This record gives sequence, structure tokens and C-alpha cells, in this order.
Amino acid sequence: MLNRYPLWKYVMLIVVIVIGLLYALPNAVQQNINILRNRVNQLGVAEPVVQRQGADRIVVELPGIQDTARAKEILGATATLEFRLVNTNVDQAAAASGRVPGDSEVKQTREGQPVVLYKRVILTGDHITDSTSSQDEYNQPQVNISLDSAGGNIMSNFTKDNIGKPMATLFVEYKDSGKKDANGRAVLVKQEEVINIANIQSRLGNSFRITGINNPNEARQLSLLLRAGALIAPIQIVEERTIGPTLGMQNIEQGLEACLAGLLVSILFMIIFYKKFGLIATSALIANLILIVGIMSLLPGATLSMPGIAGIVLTLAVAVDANVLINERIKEELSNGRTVQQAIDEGYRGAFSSIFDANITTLIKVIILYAVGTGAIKGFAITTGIGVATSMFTAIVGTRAIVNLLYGGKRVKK
Amino acid sequence: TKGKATVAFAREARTEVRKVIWPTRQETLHTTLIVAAVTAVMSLILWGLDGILVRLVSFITGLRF
Amino acid sequence: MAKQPGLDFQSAKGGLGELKRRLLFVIGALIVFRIGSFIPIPGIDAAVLAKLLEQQRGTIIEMFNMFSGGALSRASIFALGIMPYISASIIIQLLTVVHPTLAEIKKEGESGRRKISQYTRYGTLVLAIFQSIGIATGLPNMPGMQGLVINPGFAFYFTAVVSLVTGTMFLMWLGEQITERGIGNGISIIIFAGIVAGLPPAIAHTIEQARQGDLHFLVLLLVAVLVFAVTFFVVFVERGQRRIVVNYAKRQQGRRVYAAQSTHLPLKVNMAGVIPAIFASSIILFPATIASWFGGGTGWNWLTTISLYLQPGQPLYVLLYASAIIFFCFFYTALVFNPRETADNLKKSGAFVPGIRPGEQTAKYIDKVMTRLTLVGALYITFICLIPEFMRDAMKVPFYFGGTSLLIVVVVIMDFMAQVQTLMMSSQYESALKKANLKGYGR
Amino acid sequence: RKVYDFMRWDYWAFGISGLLLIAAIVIMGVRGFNWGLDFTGGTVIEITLEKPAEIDVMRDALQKAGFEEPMLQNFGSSHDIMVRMPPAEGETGGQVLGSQVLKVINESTNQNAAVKRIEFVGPSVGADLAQTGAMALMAALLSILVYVGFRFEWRLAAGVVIALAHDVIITLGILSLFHIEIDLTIVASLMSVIGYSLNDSIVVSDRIRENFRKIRRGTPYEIFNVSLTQTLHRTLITSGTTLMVILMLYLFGGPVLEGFSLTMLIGVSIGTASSIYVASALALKLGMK
Amino acid sequence: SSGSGNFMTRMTALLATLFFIISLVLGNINSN
Amino acid sequence: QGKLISVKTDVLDLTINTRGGDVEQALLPAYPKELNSTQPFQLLETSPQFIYQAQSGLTGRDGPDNPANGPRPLYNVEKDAYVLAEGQNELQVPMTYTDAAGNTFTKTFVLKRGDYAVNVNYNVQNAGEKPLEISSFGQLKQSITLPPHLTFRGAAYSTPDAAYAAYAFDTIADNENLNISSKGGWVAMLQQYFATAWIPHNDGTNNFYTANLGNGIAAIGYKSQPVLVQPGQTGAMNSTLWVGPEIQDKMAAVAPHFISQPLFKLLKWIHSFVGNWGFSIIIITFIVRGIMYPLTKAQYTSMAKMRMLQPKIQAMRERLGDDKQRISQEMMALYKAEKVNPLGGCFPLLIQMPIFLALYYMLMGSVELRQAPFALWIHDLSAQDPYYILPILMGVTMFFIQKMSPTTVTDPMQQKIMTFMPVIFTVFFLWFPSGLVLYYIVSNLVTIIQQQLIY
Repeated sequence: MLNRYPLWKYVMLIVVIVIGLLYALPNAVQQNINILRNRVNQLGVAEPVVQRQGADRIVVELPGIQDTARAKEILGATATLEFRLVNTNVDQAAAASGRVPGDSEVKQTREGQPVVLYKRVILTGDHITDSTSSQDEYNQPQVNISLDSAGGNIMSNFTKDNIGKPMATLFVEYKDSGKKDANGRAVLVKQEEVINIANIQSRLGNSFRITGINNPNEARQLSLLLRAGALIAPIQIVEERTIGPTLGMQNIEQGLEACLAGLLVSILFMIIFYKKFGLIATSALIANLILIVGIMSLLPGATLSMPGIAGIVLTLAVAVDANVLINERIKEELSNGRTVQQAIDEGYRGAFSSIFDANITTLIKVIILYAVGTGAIKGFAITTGIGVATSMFTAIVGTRAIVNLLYGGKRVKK
Repeated sequence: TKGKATVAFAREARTEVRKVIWPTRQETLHTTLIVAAVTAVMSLILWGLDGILVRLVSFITGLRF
Repeated sequence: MAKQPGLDFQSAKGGLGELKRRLLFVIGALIVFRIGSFIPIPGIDAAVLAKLLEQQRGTIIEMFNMFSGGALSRASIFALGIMPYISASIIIQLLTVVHPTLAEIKKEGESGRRKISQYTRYGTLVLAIFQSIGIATGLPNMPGMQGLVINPGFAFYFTAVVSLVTGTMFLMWLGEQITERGIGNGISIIIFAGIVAGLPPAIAHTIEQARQGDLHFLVLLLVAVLVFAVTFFVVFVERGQRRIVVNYAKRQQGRRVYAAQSTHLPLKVNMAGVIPAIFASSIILFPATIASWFGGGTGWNWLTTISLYLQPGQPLYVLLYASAIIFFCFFYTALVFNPRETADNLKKSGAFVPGIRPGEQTAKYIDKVMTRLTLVGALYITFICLIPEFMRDAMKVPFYFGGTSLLIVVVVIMDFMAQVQTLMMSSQYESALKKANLKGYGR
Repeated sequence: RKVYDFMRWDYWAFGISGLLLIAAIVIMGVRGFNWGLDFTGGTVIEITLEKPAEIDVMRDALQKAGFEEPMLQNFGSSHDIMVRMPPAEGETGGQVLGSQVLKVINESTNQNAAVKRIEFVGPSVGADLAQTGAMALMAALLSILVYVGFRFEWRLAAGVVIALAHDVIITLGILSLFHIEIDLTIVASLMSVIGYSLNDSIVVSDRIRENFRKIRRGTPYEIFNVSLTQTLHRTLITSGTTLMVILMLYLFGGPVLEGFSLTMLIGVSIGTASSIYVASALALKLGMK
Repeated sequence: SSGSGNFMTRMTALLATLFFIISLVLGNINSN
Repeated sequence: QGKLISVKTDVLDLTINTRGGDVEQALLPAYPKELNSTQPFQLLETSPQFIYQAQSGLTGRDGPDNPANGPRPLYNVEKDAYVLAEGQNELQVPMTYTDAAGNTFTKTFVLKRGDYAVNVNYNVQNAGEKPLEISSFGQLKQSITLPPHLTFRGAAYSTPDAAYAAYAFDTIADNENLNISSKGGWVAMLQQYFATAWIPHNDGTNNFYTANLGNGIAAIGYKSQPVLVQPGQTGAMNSTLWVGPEIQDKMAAVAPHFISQPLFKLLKWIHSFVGNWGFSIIIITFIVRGIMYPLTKAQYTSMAKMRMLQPKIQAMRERLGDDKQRISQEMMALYKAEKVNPLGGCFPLLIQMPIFLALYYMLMGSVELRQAPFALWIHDLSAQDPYYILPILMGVTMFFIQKMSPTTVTDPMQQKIMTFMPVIFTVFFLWFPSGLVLYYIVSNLVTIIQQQLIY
């Protein structure tokens, strides 16, 4: 046969790897994430693209930042929905208006303007049932808010007095802590952001008018955000993006992710630079990893660290290149006129000599490093040591079907 | 070179094309129906094919953008 | 500059496996382009329409349009279109004409001379980057708002730029993936995939998104109901062909062995004139398109000295194209390019003579046009393909662009419509000759 | 498939590249190479800052903790700024209770920032980590040198360690100029990469030893050359696999693991650059009497 | 294809090629 | 086209273009432009290589002076020179135009004795007898920087209802466009000692705007609420044009009551607290260029040795038409040694480009090439005058870094990709400062130490 594993053994190994990739790796709220997304800014956020990790579960926290468990309800805080007459002199600058050429957190932080007058409560509490944009007869698209009957009735009664006054759509504002004794725990003040500023002029109470918009064709995202801001009950942020809070612990996770992704693309190499057939060429690697995770859980005596994970890169590395050393050996020598008649027995006698040397070359560094190094080096060489002893025997015996695999078929030059 | 020099070609071509046109009729309704039919079907074949793919994905971008 | 590996075909073999991907590769390429040519780019501004004021938003220009397969309406992930392919095509075939002795490409007294296989597909991937920044940082006030393509955060325009160049990676891959069970090679496969962004609604698509839900109206979709003028022009091209499809494809009249019925395809006779025409038009349409593509101007299209002599260039440059044709068709086509493939692999309809009879095909049908598609003289061929370009572009067209793009994809529709006919039979059993010469003919 | 052209150009080219190695060591002496946290002790602060945000505010808090303007040694990648300065004085160390000067990170109105981590290692403690770091590093290289000598040949062992170290010392002198800390992670990275790059040396050298033992009356040095041209492409393919691994590490390590990734990324890339071929040619000159 | 050999498998190639629509466009999966 | 006339009084010296009817030169007779001289200081200017001026007029769709036109109209003035003296307090200069339907527009500059404010009185006579809606208008337009010949410079806007705002001419790589609606107010341009401004006295809301009017020319203005003028009626709109001392409180006493920052700042962060300006840019360029140690050579050697004769360059296109099931093996078979260069493929081309364009961008708009860094040997990094060493030096340095194994040949394809570089570079970088040029020399200095001995 071309495969050198017996058939029930090969099935049995194939069962084993597919069953194994279920382990550990597995893990309206989602329309109000745009509003929740402006509150994450102010912390150094280069690109504030917001994402759900479940139906009611929203994921967006920054890279590496000190503890956010203090900030959960601060960041989740809602507005009172108090809407009251103000005066914006001259500029007519407002936070969602500022977002139209696209938005940036310092430009957004410094977005907004002084209000010269800022008093006289017209609408308060729940009172919005909708918001939407409509083309209108002003040449430039118009955003509208749809108000409830009781709210409508209040606006309807006080229309004629207020007609021409600036009227404030108001959501939360940040505020300096009183004590100033730690990072990221300053409470929000619930009705001091002028998100949009617009003037009363509706003769219809249940329909309120919000300033028209300069978006080139887009308008639904901006449309949704106003009713997202009003109809949101608090969202407390969760989970992480691989990247995520706590810098030194984030390194570990964003390196462990890296050894899984690194592994995955190493297989894509195999697929990309060589002829596919069965799972033969992938087979000794999956058995090496398993024995590595096996020996380590039988021996829980250390502690995890990114120097460990670097040993995990180092020990991944020997595993991937050792497979490459035996594949390219057999073809190239077959190509250069090395025997066909005596092939498999001579591939047993000479195809494994650089597989040994690499593994020995790898081991003596690891041994010397463990003895003489401090700190990370011990961390690094320990995880490696088991893996390098493990990989060598896995490969010398376990990569042997490779020799039959690539002496097969056309005897033409490879 | 390649300007207003190199004869004899353009004027000869014009009388050539007029005289390939000449000895026969230039149109006929049903032969027009066959070429429009293959043409139509080939447009329809594409249109059903991206009707079950991009036309569905772009419905959402109408709705949410 | 260059690299050689990394754009390339799937692994394959014989024996009794893999039988179901019949027309999947041939015509899937066309559907693949359509998904990425209709869809918005990454970003907060990507359904971008042209300006109604001075300070903001882009402008429509035909040069962008005809080679994009787009137009402002959206800015799409494949919205480089055919423009870098045709632009490589001019660099690596039309700029090498200089000094015949070191020119190459010409006839030798020796047999053969092939060497250019790798240039077009990889030439596309030098221009794609420069083009991709050029439109993204082009137009009087940007395409939409204000993104710059070197942003490591606020990176949406950079994201469209990456999406275009990796899209050209993928569009190139589509051209040469056919080999497992498809058909076609060279330029033709790419063009058939590339300009196929319009046709059905007349316009270059996005009835999609725009007429969906609670949207009221978009003014540009006024011209979309006019599909009869679009099909009238594409017919008018078909019309000029000699109309001949005749009799039965049974027994010894077959162009399929074992047929009952005969493929209702006219034999197209005007196909040869299209080879020189495209190369004559695209070298004039390139510097105006460059200036259109990297276009600018304060509040409106740049109309200063140099850019006046390029930007509304259209009508004079097309007249220069109609004149210049003679020099691609006289001393160059047939000495560069191959005279092979007149009508033997294009005709799939039955009957060797009309009426099935010995001798007597006639001047009025196909005989005398047949003589000048083969014997010495190349007066007829290129001119008859300038009459439909003139008709269509003198009155324009509800496609959002005129021009020679709307000559090329129509001819490759005739070409593939013949090819698909005998494809199960050719995949099943060996066919002596596969297309790759195109009828390259001049004097 | 056969026929390679580059060999005479290459060893000469290695030769001009030599003066860039001279230059790198001169930066090591002139601007200094010794800097770190593990390496000799250090005080480190890492912060995320938005670009248009006021850094003079950020400087005001570090001023207040007591850190001074030449002493603050600046590094940054993507969205994170990383500042490193000598060991904190007296009883005013880096983790100290009270004062509350750096606790103003994470509240803003223009200086839009977030604290990630704060670090402190003291001087004699940092010193043992650096000297052991410096020994650990050297003994592993020495040990590999000695293996390739006994295993195969000493003229080639010395030509290998010369060639593969040259692009390492050139890349290092660029880092030296930039004031990169040479922590035990840089030591681990220097001793991670030697082998994935040198595995390419190993295959050619195995073939050269094997080709040399079979031959009878013919000359060694002709067959050395052929041994290169036989195993050439294999060396190029070889460690393509490890390079895929380090690139995934580089994508998700982003800014905070960038120089660790950059030493790995350049480290797997030296076997095919300066390489076996230059190494073999010098040992060939030496063998030829 | 190229003369230096390597294989881009087609199922993965189509899936990667039409990813961009279902990922990095805004509003479609997530509104910002 | 059109002609220049002289208009003189005790503190004011004005020069009035018939083309557009505007004041395009003004001088201050009371302030000489240097010690022990009789030459006045120049205020407005319009000659080639700098513009600074007011533009007067009335706008809208039939309005003559509108700033969206082609060339401004050819106004008639009766006189070729005007001098004010005893017997009259006020000199009036009417610039007069009649547009095609037969309306008479007049813009009258009026100048009093002992003052720097010039009243501008705009009139339309509706003599073509149909409806008009006509809008009062001003522009003030100024070049970014003025080279010596004999920044404080910028624009300002004020309203009576908000804070004054102003913005200087050191950070225009783009600009704001200004959408301000206000009654009352004024719009100004600023400089050392001196200013100009428009102070429209007009009733109702004004629309302000600011703009670029070409590369490093900034502008600021107003359009007042359309005035309805009836058939056979004469109508009137009123502004004051200031041309003298920078006193901001004066105007409100007179009046009726793209580019962004992320890559540029990121490259700032890798040396923030150093404070030695030009010095950091050229050092971080050596470092970044040293990251690019294979990459820069990889760029070079992929424009070098592009072909390998006829047999090698052709590959895997004729073979596809065959259809035969072996083609996947044959691909792998073909090139082994062979590495033929077909122009592009993205990767030794793309990666390098954004850092050196960010370095271009920073250095072009720079505010930091003003002082000489202590450690550098060269002074005067903002110098860009003709007749200096650094651009020839860079021309020769560009040329050197393409040398050393180029291997020439006389093929049409791709050879002159090597050799067009110093030709495009030397002419394109010969304009603009020494510190732009000096950056390309230290950028090329990494390739140079791999070329020859140098310290």
C-alpha cells in the first residue's frame, strides 16, 4: 500500500483528530450597539468598529488596557431622555452631525459647542416610538423622529410658543471623577450631550424634525442611532476579540491564538506547495501535538507564560519543518536518480538523517539554555524540552508513509 | 510616421464596405428575432443566476445603509 | 517590481471522480464578478453618488465608467474593472512597436517566437496599486468624503484599496482556473467576466439595494426602463453579421457527431475586424482615462490648458481611432497576430453549403466574404465594426457608458455561444483544435 | 529546471554587505546596545493613546512621578506608546502606593488615553538577568558551532556561523540605533531562530559529506559546487513552513509583540539570504590547497 | 497559470473571494 | 487684461483693476517698509507668484462678480488717476458695469480723509425693467506664505453673538470650507501689524465661507441675504473694507449691532520627547530603511535581470487548451531554478510605499525645519531658493543607488524602469525645501554603505 498505517488504525487516528477539535474552543440588544459604540471611545480607540458575539452579547473592548470590570455600568449608562430648549449661537455644531464625514475619537471628543441658553423642559422620559429619514423638499435628505401620543399631545399643546426655539436631543455626557485616585472609574452625567440640535416648526405633534444630512447616499445608520439612543436599556460589555484587556495576560492569549493560526497556515503550505491525497502528509503532526498536550496535563506542575508560548512556537516549528524535510527529500532524490527498485529501504536508511540532525540541533540549545538562563529562558526551554523529545520519535517512525507516497506513480522527473 | 502617409488603403476600404453591403438586403424581421433571442436568453441566464446570490445580499444593504 | 509564484490553479488529475463541475467554471467567473461589481466597498461612504454642490462629492466621467463596469452609484470591490488589464495590455504589446529589428513579436524566417504568456496577468498587478490609490484619492472632491489610503486606523479607503488589489488577485485567478473542465484562454475569458456588470436593467446594475424597501427614488434610475435601446444597439452589431444558419446537422452535415437538431447560431463573418480595433481605441482612450481616473479640479472637472485637451477629448479621439485603424490593419496585424480560426471552430450550425449541394454557396450569402477573410486584401474587415460603434456613441446609450467596451463583450458573447455547444462532447472525447488565435488578420 | 547564475556575484555582494556589518557594530559602541527591563533593570510604562491627543498631558503625569525628559526613551507601534527609563529612585519605586499622579490615565477631554501596564525591575536584580541572558545566548551558539564541526566539517561550521550571524548582526545594529530593549525575549528569539535557517545548511552539508565519501579518484571541490545546485530549491522551500508560523504570530501580536516577531521574521529569512552558498564557497577556498 | 508551481484550491478561493461582501461592509451584519 | 489706476489720500494709497473693478494693490504711505526710506509698505498684491486682495461685488445667478465665473467683467471708470485733498472730506471712485439685459451695476469705493476703512457701496439700477434677486458679496483671498523681497498670517471671523475664531497659514494641506449663517459680523485676513476685512452693514443673515482657491491660496468671504429689486428701481447694499492696522476691536465698533493625522503622529511617537526636529526624521528613516534591508534590495533586483532569453520566458498558457489531465503535474514540473520577472505581482512594490509617503507628507507641510538641530552640521533646512548644492547632490545620489550590478541591455521592455528614476526625481524635488531633499539622501545612505566607504 501507499499508506503505511493499517486501515482501522488510520480511521482510528482520523476519528481522534476530528473529535479533538471540539475541545475548549467553542464559546433588541444588537441594534443598539452603534450608540454603545460611541461610549467606548475616548480611550485611544484607533478603529471603533462594534460587533456582537451572541444575540445579547457585544464585544469591542480595547487592546491590553488595565481592568475594565470597574467600568462596566459606567460604560453601560443610559440617558434620562429629558429634551429642553437651548440656544446654539452661530456654529450649529452637534455630535451626530460631526459623525457624517466619518468620525474620529479626538475630533468627536472635541465635537460639540457652547450653549448660550439651556433651560425649559419640554419632553421627559419615554416618548419616542420611531426615527427614520425621508427625501423631503429641501434637496438634502431629512431625519425625523416619531413621538408617542402622550408626548405628541404635550408638544401639540406647547407648539405655538415654542415654534422657532432650538430644542435639544440629549444623551449622556462624561465627567471628571471626584477622588482621582484610580484609572477608569468616573460616573456619567445623564443629559448633557447635545447629539443633535434642531428647531421646532412641526405642525404635527407625533413628528419631530432633526437637522438634514450631508451623507452622499447613506442615511439608515444615522437614522437608527437616534432611536437606538432612546430605546436602549443599559448594555454591559463582554467577551474579547483575541485582543482585549490586561496587557501581559493578553500577550499569552494573542500568542496562543498565533500558534493555532500558525499551525493552520503551515497546513495551507502543505496543501499549496504539494499534491493532495488522503490525510497521510498531515498525520505525524497531529499525533505530535496530542502527545504534547497529553504529557503537559499529566504534569500540571509549572505555570503558563508567554516565554512558554514562545517554546510552543519553537516546538511547532520543529514539527512543521520536519514534515517538510522528509517530503522534499524523497522526490528530489528520486528526481536526481536515487534508486526506484530499492527505494523504500534506502528511504528508511537515508531519508531521516536531516530530521535527526534538526531535532538534535534543537535539543542541545534547549538543554544549554535551561542550565545557564534565568527567568523566561527556563519558561521557554521547559515547554520545548518535552516537545523536542516527543517530536523526534513521532517523526522518525510516524512520517514513514511519506517515502511510499512520493515513490509512487509516474517515474518521470519531479 | 503613421500620420497622413501610406497609401493605398482607407479610400479603398470605404468602397469595399459599400460594395459588400450592396448585393443583398440588410435586415429581415425573424432573423432579427433569432439573434435577439439568443441575446435575450443569455442576459436572462445571468439574471436568474445572480438573483439567488447578490440580489439577496443587496436587499439588506438597501434596508440598513 | 515583479514576482512569479502565487496566483495559480487548483490541484487536479484523471480517473472516475469529479464529474459534476460542467459549466461551473466557464460562467461562474461571470457571476463571481457580478457579486463584487454591485456591492459597496468597506466604509462609512461607499454608496457614493456624484455632487450637486461645489465642495464635496465626486463627478461622473465616461472614462472611469467604461473600463470600471461601474459608475458613481456605489464604489465596488472589483471597481478597477478591466482598466489595469487593458492598460498592461497597451504597455506590454503596443509600446514595443518601436524599431522592428529589436521590436520582436514579428514574423521570423525561423518557426515560432512565443514569449509573452506571463506579462499581461502579472502586469495587471503593478498598475492595480497605483490605479487603486488614483481613484481613491482622485475626482474633484474625493469619490465621497475624505479617506486617505495610508491610514493605520480610519482605514476604510485603505480597506477598499486592499479589497481592489486582492480582488485583482482573484479576477486574474478566475481567468486561468478554467483548465479543470471549462473552456477559453487568453484575453477573451477575462473580458467575458469583466464588462458583464450591465445588460438586463440596461444600466450597469444596482437596481439592487437602491429600489429596496422604504427608499423613495434615485434620479439615475430614470434611464433604466430603456432596455430596448441597449438591446437595439447590441442587436445592431449582430445585424451586420451575414445571417447564415441553414438546413440540418444530421449525418454528414453535422458540426456535432450524432446530432438530430442544428444549433440556431448564425455564422459570424465580421469577427476578425475587432482584433485591430480594440488596440487602436485603447491607446487613445488611455491618456484621457489616466487624467479622468487621477482627475481633479476646484469644485468641478479640471478645464485648464492641458486637461481640456484630454478630459472632454471624446469625440475627436474617437475620429482619431477611426482614422488610425489602417495602421494596425496595414503593415502590423498578420505579421503580429495569427490569421488562423476564420470559421471552422466558430460555426456549430449544420450544412456545408447552403441548400446542401455541390458548389454554389453564392456572393449574396457567404462566398465572396469568405474569400477576403482568407486570400490577400484586408479592406473590408475593420471598417464594418466602426459603423456600430459610431451609431451607438453618436446617440449614446442608457448603460452609463458608451465606447469600445460595448463592442468587445458583445463579440465574446457570440464566441462563447459557439463554444458551449459541443463542450460535453469535447470534454468527453478529443477535439483537434481549441481556440487561441482569434482570427488575427490585416494586410 | 537546471542552471543557476548568481554565485560569483553573491560572495562579492556579501563582501560589500560587510561594511554595513562594520557600521552596525559601530552603532553598538557609539549609541549603545544595553537597554531593558529583564536586561539590567528598567522602569517601563505602556499606554494606548489616540493620535491627535495631547501627549504634553501624558508628559505632565510622568514629570509628576518624577521622570525627566532625556531619561524617557520613546517607542510606539500602531495605537500604543511604550516608554522606558532607568530604575526608579529610593523608596519612590514603580509600584508604589499613594501620590496618585499616573492614576489620571483613562479620564480625558483631549489627551484620549488608556493605561495598559506598569513595570519595575531594580538594578542588581536586572543585572543577574542580563549576565545569564548574555551567557545563555553565547553558549547555545558555541554549542551549535561545535556540533556542525564534529558532525560534518569544521571549515564549513565556521563558514556557516560567520554567514548566518552576519545578517543577524546587521539587523541588530538597526535595532541598536533605535534603543530596543534586549530582554530575555530577544535572547529567546535569537536562540529560537537558529535552526530554521541552518536546516538548509544541514541538507547541503549532509549531501556534500555523502557525495565526498562515495567518490574514488575525482576531486572534492567540483562535487561541492554540484551539491549546491542539486539541493538549491529545497533550501528555498525549507522553512517556508516556519515562516508561515511567525507571520501569524506577527499579525495577532501587532504592536506589543512587533520586535519579538521582527527578530523571528528576519531570523527564519537568513538561511536563504547570506546562506549556505557563501559559506560553502569560503570553506571550498580553504579546502583547496 | 505561473511556471513556478503552487496550488490555490478552488472552494477556499471562491469563499475567500466573496468574503468581503459579508464581512467588512458596514450596516449588513453590524450598524455603526 | 484691463488696466491699473492710482487712487491716493493722506493715509491711503490704493490701486484699482478695471478687470473685475477690484482693489488688487494697496499701500500704507504712513509706514515705510524700512529705516531711512521713502517707500511705503505694500498691503494688497496681485503680481505673479503671490496674491493678496479684496474682491468686491454682487452675486447670484445673473450677478456680475460671482466667484464661480470665468474672468471677471471689464468695468468702466471715467479716470486714470484720483487724488484727494483740501475742499472735500470724501473721494468716491465708481466702478460701473451693465450686464447683457441692460441693468446698471455700480461698485463705489469711497475713501475719507484720515481713516483706513474704505466704505464700499454697491448699487443695482434695474434699467432692463424685469425682476432681480441680487446678493451682496465679498471675497478676501491670500497666498499661504510670502518670501522676502524688500507665521502671524491667517484668516479670522467674528459675529456679534459668538466668540471670534481665527486660523493661521501654517497647517493648510486641505482646509475647512465654513458654513456659518449669522446676521452682523465680519470676515478678516491677518498679518504682522496689519489686516484687511469685510464688514457688511447689510440687514438680515449673512452666509460665510472660506475656501482654497488653488494650491496654497486661501480665501474667506460672505454672501448677504438676496435683495429683491423692482423694475425701474435703484437699490443699495453697504460694506466697509478695511486696509490698515490689525485692531480687531475697530471692526465691531464700526459694525451695526482629507490629509488627517494617524501615520504622521505614529511616526512622531517613536521619538516624541527628543525635541530635536529634523534630526529624528532622518534617524527613524535610517532605522525603517534598515527594517527594509532585504526589501529595498528585493525592489532593486526585481527590476534587474528581467529576462532569460526566449525559451525560459514563455510558460503555462498554450498547454491549457489541450485539456489533458496531466496539466497539474506539469505546472509543478516546469520552473525550478527559473524566476522570470513579468513586471508586477504587488509584493516588492507595495510594502515600502506608505512610510516614505508619510515621510514625504510630514516634511512637505512641516513646521519643524525652522530651527537647526544642534547635532546636524547643516543650517537652514527650510531653504528652497534656486542655485544650491543639495538638489544636484541628490540627483547624483539617486543615480548611484541604481548602480553597481545593473547589467544593461538594449531590449525595449523594462530596461529604462531602472534609469528613468533620477531624471524624474531631480526635476520634481528641485522645488521645495533642503530638508525634503536631505531626507532622500539619508534614505539612500543605507544602500550607500553597501556601495562604498563613507562615514
